[PDB]
Order: sequence, then structure tokens, then C-alpha cells
Amino acid sequence: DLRPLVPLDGGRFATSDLNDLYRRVINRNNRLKRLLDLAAPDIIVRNEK
Amino acid sequence: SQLKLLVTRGKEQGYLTYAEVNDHLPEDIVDSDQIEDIIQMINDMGIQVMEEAPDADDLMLAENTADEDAAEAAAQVLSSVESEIGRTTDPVRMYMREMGTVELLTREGEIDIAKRIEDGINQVQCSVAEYPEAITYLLEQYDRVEAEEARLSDLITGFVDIDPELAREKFAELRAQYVVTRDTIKHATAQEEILKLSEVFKQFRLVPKQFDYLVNSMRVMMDRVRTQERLIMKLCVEQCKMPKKNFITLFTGNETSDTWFNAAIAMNKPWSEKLHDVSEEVHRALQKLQQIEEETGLTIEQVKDINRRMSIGEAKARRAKKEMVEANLRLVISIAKKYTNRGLQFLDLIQEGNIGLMKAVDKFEYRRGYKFSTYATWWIRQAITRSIADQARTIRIPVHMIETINKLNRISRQMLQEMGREPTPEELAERMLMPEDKIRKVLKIAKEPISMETPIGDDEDSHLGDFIEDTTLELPLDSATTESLRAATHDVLAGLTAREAKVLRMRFGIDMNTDYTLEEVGKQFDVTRERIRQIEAKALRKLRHPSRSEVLRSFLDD
Amino acid sequence: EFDAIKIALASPDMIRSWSFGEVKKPETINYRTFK
Amino acid sequence: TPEEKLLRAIFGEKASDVKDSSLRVPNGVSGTVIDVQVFTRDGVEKDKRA
Repeated sequence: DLRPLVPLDGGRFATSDLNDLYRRVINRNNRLKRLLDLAAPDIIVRNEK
Repeated sequence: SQLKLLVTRGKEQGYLTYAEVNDHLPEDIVDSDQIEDIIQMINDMGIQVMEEAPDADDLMLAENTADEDAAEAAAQVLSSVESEIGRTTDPVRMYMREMGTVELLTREGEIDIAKRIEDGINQVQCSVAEYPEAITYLLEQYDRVEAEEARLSDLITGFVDIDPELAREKFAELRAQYVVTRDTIKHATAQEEILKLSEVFKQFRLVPKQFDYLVNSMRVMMDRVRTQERLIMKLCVEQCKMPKKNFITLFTGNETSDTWFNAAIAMNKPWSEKLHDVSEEVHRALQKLQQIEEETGLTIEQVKDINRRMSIGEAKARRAKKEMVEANLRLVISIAKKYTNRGLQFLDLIQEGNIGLMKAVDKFEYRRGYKFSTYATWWIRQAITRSIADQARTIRIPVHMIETINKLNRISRQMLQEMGREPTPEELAERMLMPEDKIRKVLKIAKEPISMETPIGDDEDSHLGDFIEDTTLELPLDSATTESLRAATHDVLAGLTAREAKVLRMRFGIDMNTDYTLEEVGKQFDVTRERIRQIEAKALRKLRHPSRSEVLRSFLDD
Repeated sequence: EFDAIKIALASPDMIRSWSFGEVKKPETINYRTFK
Repeated sequence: TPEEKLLRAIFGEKASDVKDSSLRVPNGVSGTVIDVQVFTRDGVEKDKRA
């Protein structure tokens, strides 16, 4: 309720930008989780971290 | 020192233009990212770095906070970045920099590093197939899918030879090879019999999951021995100061019976009497070490050579396949430049490409002899567009449903000119064979919808969050209506006696958090829910009357 | 009721203490039921 | 809520099950209706006024 996803008229929506920033962090953390699960070469994991 | 004279001139006149910084930048730095990082470095003093000649009042109105410690550490920075030229923090630029350091590969270098991968996994399979309990698990697995508990031609990839009868032929080959070796252990040709037993498995073709199961199951049976090798050395050399030449000679090389340890409780040393500290500890490791010997058909030092064949062969090929992965990083960046502006950031498209690039290498077959830049281009076409499908919109759309819009975006653009002015929605029921409703909900779906710092604007610098109203709150007219209804019931229920008001307080949830049922209220008074239903309907009819419902009838919205 | 407000650095154990779970997927809502 | 399960059992009138998001004149303005235009989607048929 401090970064809401309010349903507007006609099917349209409206979010806050913190949703995009938290989505970026969750994406990069899940991908880094896989890249350290995968024993990847160190340069792409350096770039991921 | 020139940027120090820029600091001194800015604090000496109260402002900086773009001309003064651009005249006091050094000669070595070029592009506009680092110089406006320097503008931020001088701008949070703040000496008011703006475009033109500033006004007259707005140096006395604009303020200089906070002197001087932020300016002290900024002087520490700005007098020290006058030396190196290669400093930026952007992962895209530094990624280009640390990506150019890896050269490409030839065709011949690619296939020979591929055969380095092939002989590396061959050395891994040489270390795997040199162990018997994997093939005992292979026996019992073929036994359990002889009942077809799994699918065997999916459990293993047939064999490297399509047909279950030839899959029965090579498994009838196994159980005959297994009994001419294990039954004739009693040690001249028995290890040569395990040798012929090892040879017949390396032409069996399996699934990596049914391969990786026996690898990791002996991995926990390997580091347990490496825990045992820790269990001795953590408690001999430092616990008691037993010298490691007693560890190099007595344990290392023998490792098997109870003679390397428990005979050293009479070396007439401090550490020899100190083995009573660890005599009962490693007696648990004196059995569980030989328990592993009861689970291999060999000795512990022969297990130390088996996984060291496994580890070094894995460390060769995984480094070899990453040497192929690092080589084709220039390929992936060329692909992700074509998929860029469809929502996701540039570094995210690339890092999903190297994920498929690592997975393309694991399934690449150079025996087909095609180039690798044709195989991995399929996976990066998948994995970039899949993460564009999965992880780009704030509302996640399933992958095929994106392809429904993408086909609709590709078709309705084409019928914008092939039809005339506009394409109608009901016309799109004709072209694509979606019947006017599974085409309509495709266009109902929004697109990364709207920010709520969206400027309306020029009202009070008001944003779109200022005008969205909450409907799920409680308006204080309805709430005091609800509160006065609570007391208006309490006065109408003050007109009832002990029993009938109480059932009407526990048939509904009046000051109790149920709403008991007809039998449950009749459970309290041992009535079979019929008189309870009547005495509810008696009291309900009792509240039906005028000058009994003169306050409550007004409480209904009429 | 509180009489003072104290500022500090958040302990990682304290950040897990405020939490009511872990966010693992970057999905927001259901896209169909808006759930 | 409770005290509605008792009130709607007395008069027996059901929950309306639909809500009344309708268009009304805003507060204060008294005027004369001089046009009404009904625009319909093509999938929706019409009504009598349309």
C-alpha cells in the first residue's frame, strides 16, 4: 500500500516506480542466484554482481 | 593542478559556468559521462554549476551548505582523480572493456577446445565408470523400470548404438558382465574383471539427470572421506601436536586398518599419550572409513585416486567450456543490440544471453561439424526473447500470450495499409482465426501502465497519485451509521427477554465471533433445532411490529 | 506514547525480523484476475 | 455484518447484489437537459433510447 497498483478505468492501471526498481532487484538477484548455482565463468558473474 | 583552480575560482566567485569547467577539465578524458560525474562532484558542494552567466540576486539568495567537510572530502577526491584516466563505474562500459580482453576463436580452435571438452567429460566418465556401485544402481534402476515405473528410453537415451529390444540387449549384456566379475572376486583378474566391467558401460547412453544422480551421491560419499581426512588432521597435528611425518608415514599410504592410529598411543611422547583425547573419536572414523570400503569393493586410497580423476577432469572441461563461453561474448552483444528497446535494460538482455550461451555449449555437438555461431544463435534467440516475455512488463504476461499480441501487432500493422484507414476489431476476427473475443481480450491488456509520479501538471506540481481515490476505506457517515445501528439493535434487544435475545445474538454474530447454526444454538440448550428455529421466528415476528420497529425501519435505506 | 525516536543502522537479523516473508518472483499480480 | 443479519432478516429484503454507480448531477448545478447522446460498441446491441 505504499507502492500500489491501483486499477483505473477501462482496464488501465497505474503503479509507482518503486515497483520497477524492486522488480529490477528481484530479477538481478534471481539471475545471480542461477549464475552462482551454475558455476559460471567469473567475468559474467562479476558483471551480474 | 587545474581542477583545484576550478574549485578555488568557483568558491571565489560563487558560481561556475560550463565554459569554466570545460576550460578546467584535463586533456586526457574524452566522453561526457565522467565529466558530468565531475559536475556532480563539484555540484554537491554546491557551487551552482549552471549554464550561463548567473543573475545578481541569486548568489545572495542561493546558499552554500555545508562548509566545509563535504568540500574537504571532495577536495580529497578532486585532487586525486587528476592522475588516472580509466575510471568509470558503468557496468556497460566496463563490460565492453573486460569483454574486449577475450579474443575470438577460429574454426579449428573452436573444435579443438570442443574436443578438450569432450575428452574432459570423457575423463569424468572414466572416473565415473571406474566405480562399481554406480553400475549396481544401474542394475537396480533397469530392474525398477523393468516394471516400467519410469520410462527407460527417457531414463536413458536408449544406448549409443530407438528400440527397447536393443535396450534389453545391452542390459542383458550388463547382468552377464556383472556376474562374471563380482562372483569371481576371489583378486588376480578381478580388477581386470572390473576393467572389462568398466568398458561395457562407456558405450551406454544415458540422461544427464540419471547421470548426475550417481555422481553427486558419491560426492557426499567423497567429502565424507574428505571430512574423515579432516577428522584426523584437525585432531592430530593441532589438537595434540602429533608431527605430520607420523601422519605422512603411518596414516598416509596405509589408511585402512586400525594400526596407523591406535598403535601411536605408545610412542612415549606428549602427543602419544594425547591420543587418548582422540582415540574414541577416530574409532568412529575407524569403522566408517572401512564402511566406505564395504561400499566400494576397493580401499580408501583407491577412492582418493578416483575422485581426483573426477575433480581434475571436471576442472579441465568446465574451464574449457568457459573458455568457449568467454570467446563468444562478442557474439551475444551483437544479438542483444537488436532486442534492446523492448522494455528491459541492456545488461539484462546480455546476461540472459550468456545463460543460454552456457546452455548452448552443453548441448553443442561438433561431430555434426556445423559452426557454433549458428547453434548458439538459436538459444540466444530463445533466451533473450523468453526473458523479454517473462521478465519485462510489471504485470507478467505468459509467453504464448505475448506471441498472441506480437502476431496481432504484426498483422494489424499490415492491415493498417492493406485495408484503408484503420482496422476494426471485428475485422481482425476475419484475418486471424480468433473468434472476436479471444481477439478482444488481447487488446484489453495494458502496457507497463502509468507511473504515479506522472505530471498532470502545472497545478501544484501535482502527480497522478494525488487524484486516485481509495474506495476500500470506510466513509465516516456509513461507519457512524454502522455504530449507531450497533446501539439501536442493543435497545431493540433490550425489549426481549433472556432466551430469545440470546439466540438472536448467537444465530448472528452479535458481540460474539459467530453465527452459530440452528443445531449449535440448540446444542447449548439441548433442543433439536426446531423450537430454536421457532423462537427465532417468534422473536423475528416480535420485531416486525410498528412501535417495535420505529427506529430500525428508519435504519434501512429506503 | 513513544517520547523519542531513535535512528540506527538496520541489522540484517533485524531486516529479517521486520519481514513477513521473502519476495522471490518479480511478478506483481495475476494479469487475468488481477489477483 | 452482525446487526445487518438481524435487520435484513426482519424486513426480509435481500441484498441488492448490484451496486448503484450511476451518473447524477453534481452538487449545486440546476440546469436543463438539452442533449443526450448514446454511443455504443458494435458488439453490444443497443437499448431503446439509443
